[PDB]
Amino acid sequence: GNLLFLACYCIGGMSAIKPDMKIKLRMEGNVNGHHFVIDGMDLEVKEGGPLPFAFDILTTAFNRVFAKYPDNIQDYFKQSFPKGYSWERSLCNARNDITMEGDTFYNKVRFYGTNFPANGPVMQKKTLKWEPSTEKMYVRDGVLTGDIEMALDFRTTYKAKEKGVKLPGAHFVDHCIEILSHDKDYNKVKLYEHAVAHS
Amino acid sequence: IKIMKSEVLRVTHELQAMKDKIKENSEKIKVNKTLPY
Amino acid sequence: APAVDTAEQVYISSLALLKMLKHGRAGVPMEVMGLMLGEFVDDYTVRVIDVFAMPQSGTGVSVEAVDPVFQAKMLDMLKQTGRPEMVVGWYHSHPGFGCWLSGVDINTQQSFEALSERAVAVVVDPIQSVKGKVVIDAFRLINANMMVLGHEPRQTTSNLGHLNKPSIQALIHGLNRHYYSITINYRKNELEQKMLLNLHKKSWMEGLTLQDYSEHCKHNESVVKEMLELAKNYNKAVEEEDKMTPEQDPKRHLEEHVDVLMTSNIVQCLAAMLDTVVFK
Ligand SMILES: [Zn+2]
Repeated sequence: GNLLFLACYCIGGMSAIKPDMKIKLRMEGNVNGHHFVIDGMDLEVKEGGPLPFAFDILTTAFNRVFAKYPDNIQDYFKQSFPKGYSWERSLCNARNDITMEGDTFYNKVRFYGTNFPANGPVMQKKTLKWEPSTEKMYVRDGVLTGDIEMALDFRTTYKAKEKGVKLPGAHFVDHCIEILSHDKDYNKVKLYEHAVAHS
Repeated sequence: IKIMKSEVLRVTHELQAMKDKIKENSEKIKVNKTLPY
Repeated sequence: APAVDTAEQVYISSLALLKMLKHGRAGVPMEVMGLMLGEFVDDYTVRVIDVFAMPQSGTGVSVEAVDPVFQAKMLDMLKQTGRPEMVVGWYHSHPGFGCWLSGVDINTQQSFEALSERAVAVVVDPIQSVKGKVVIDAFRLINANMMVLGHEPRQTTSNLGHLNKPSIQALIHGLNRHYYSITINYRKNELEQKMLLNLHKKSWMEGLTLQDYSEHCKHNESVVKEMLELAKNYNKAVEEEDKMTPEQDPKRHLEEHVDVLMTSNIVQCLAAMLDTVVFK
């Protein structure tokens, strides 16, 4: 009853710090059956282990980088900066998104597909190379559409966030994309994105 | 009527502008009231 | 392959620096940002003639904080006014964090450099910029292939690029590994300096206004009493000087009080009598 007790005190130190938020350049896709996500220009598949399809079906979807243009040809890719350019890629369709999720600057290259043939050449993982392909870039309805023939149709649409940059004339840019270095399991990949414009 | 119709048009235009003003206010209030309270 | 010289400088105008400081403080504790306009005069010069702020966004300071509509319209209407300068670079404020570039800062700077190889990313600490020193730096980048190959980021041809030493705080946050500091020089012509001089240019009047004579007498009384105590201390200390071989000074304080007394009273006398004889 006659307790009347004193009291001690044990403090707990507390502190933390938000680091420099790290940009993860990750692409996601569910083209045929697998929710594959890859980090990356060295390529490494995060989830969606050894792909049921070949890598090439998705190698064409890979801001911050743009093709090399001469001084004669207006470089819509370049002057669209600092914001960059958002494109719609039709193969299966591909779109690039910039989001702020969590503490990672997400440069999504979100992939999606359908109409996978039961014996199509894209899933047996056979692959020789991608021969140099010329994209004819021209303006249809205020959107920079690039028509390219796939050799191993592409209906690329490029829109700048700065909707004031003048549209370049219809030219023919030669892309040469090939899977430089990889592994058999295709989990440690190095990609090539060389491409130069030609009038 | 005529001056009163002019007042009617004045007030409807100021409403038309103030609607988008409210929209902008809501936009920026969501911009600052984000989430991680 | 061409290499950026270490003698390259960023000539910030007076107006640009003032606008940058004002905007950086006005957003404390948030990090504000904006675009610096100017011109790349040559390979060794980047002139920042002006800088306009950008609306605050919940994103923070990122490549998504540059609203294309705002930037485009501001540039167009400034060009209408007479300022048709390209977007040289971008600036943002690190309040109390020192001057450096974080991962996202490096990211936005990569975005800007994609627009033009020469492009600076000056940052300003608005709360460390206490009167006197101004804490501000300007960094571009280092290409990863340049660094991994072992070649130095920037060719050197003079001592200009090394007159100032890098800070530890910047160095740990990636300085000389991913971005290099660019020397900053302030372009202040005579006209701007003379205009700024009016901030504390007293008047033509206070040169002729006498001190409140009662206040003057009270100040004289107080300082003379303090000087009396100091003289007592000085006498006491000097008496010790004799019985002490070479082995606060009541003298230095005494000299300071003497100087303040003579300046105050000489000024007051002269001002008073000039007043007596210029005003009838
Ligand atoms: Zn920053």
